[PDB]
Amino acid sequence: MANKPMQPITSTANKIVWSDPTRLSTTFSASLLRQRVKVGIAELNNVSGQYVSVYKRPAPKPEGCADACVIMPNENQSIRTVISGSAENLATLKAEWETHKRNVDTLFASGNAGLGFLDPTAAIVSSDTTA
Amino acid sequence: MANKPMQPITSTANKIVWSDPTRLSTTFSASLLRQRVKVGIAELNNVSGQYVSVYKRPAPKPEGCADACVIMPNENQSIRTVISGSAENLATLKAEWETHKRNVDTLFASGNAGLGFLDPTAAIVSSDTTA
Repeated sequence: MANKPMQPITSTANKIVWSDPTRLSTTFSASLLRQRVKVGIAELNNVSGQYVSVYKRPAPKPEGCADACVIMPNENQSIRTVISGSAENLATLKAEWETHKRNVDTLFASGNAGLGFLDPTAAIVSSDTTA
Repeated sequence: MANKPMQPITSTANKIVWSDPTRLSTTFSASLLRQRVKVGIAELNNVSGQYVSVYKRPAPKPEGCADACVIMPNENQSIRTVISGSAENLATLKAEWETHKRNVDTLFASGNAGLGFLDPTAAIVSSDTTA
């Protein structure tokens, strides 16, 4: 009852879907997506990575008749993240890791998604650049 | 020389692109993308959020002739993340925040993007569910 590890449900490749029985109830897979190598004449390997996960949580009560009176609520969420780029990606990733977490952390603390809008004081900061 | 804050270049709406002069020199445009309501008969507000980023860092020094001579390299990265879902999203996000960080943190520590492939020991864990 501490960690919430997920397990696959029939799959064997670079695109395997994972899910839990009663942990998160989520289900999805994550694979790499190499493409869009714009601006890259000089020899430079191309790296990328895509990960998507869905979260579903329907009402507890059972089903019934949906005609006169029926109330069967359900939750539906989806998260998609993709990152691609030349070899330099391995470097931008480390910086983007703490940057994508801070930029989104400050946007939720200053802005409000409940209205699909943000404030003019969107002061976002990045991890770093060098020492 | 501590924080790397970003600023807009020219915009005024829910979709504005920010960047820095020398800090990161990368363009980032955030915008709310509401869609795909899916199973959601019961009254439940719809929330979402999409964020796009574009990293660019070309080799130093000026340009020259690109025919019988050698050209300078250039780095190019891109990060796209989007999340949508009913009101439950507000709660799911909190959990997905630490989950998307650990799931991706363990995938990079166990797997290798350099080969666009991962290992069979992809033991990913989620934040939590309840107490």
